Amino acid sequence: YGAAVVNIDLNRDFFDTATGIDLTKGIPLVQDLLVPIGVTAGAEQSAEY
Amino acid sequence: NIAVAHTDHLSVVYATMSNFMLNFTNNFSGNHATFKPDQYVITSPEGSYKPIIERQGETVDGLTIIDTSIVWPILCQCTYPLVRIMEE
Amino acid sequence: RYHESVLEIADIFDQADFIQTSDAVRQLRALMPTLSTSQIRHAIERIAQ
Repeated sequence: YGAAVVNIDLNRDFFDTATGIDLTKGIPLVQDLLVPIGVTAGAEQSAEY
Repeated sequence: NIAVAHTDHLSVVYATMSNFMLNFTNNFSGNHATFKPDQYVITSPEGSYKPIIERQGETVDGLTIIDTSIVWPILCQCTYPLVRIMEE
Repeated sequence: RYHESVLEIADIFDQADFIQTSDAVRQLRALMPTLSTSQIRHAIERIAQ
């Protein structure tokens, strides 16, 4: 009782940090894989998706 | 491995350098078969004749002669900002 | 009167074990930043990491 909202997330227990994935934001986010060239710092972040 | 650094970066450097105030001549039209420089002289009835472009051979400045071997370091031994991992 | 445009090999060939042309992989590539071969190599080296 009182559960405000119930989502269907990717399983962090399965897609562990050992996978390099970071699910806390609600999307997978693997750093330093498909990083773009020739852009300002912080512009890499969308490619983490 | 380096072609992106040439086409997707250095090319802009050419594109902007081409608009510089002092690059006033038309250096090349993209067609080897037909291109020739426009050629001019200061000249007077009084008798002066001063070609702007002229062939005098090697000069003290060291601009006249070209070592084409410069291409090798450009390929086989030069880093670029694009390659590589991210650089501003 | 024309329009220059890119044409992916997947927009031409559609062979099952030659060219992956699943709409999933397609839209996944649609997400990707423009890539150089050094970037691709970096992606591989990351997955290996």
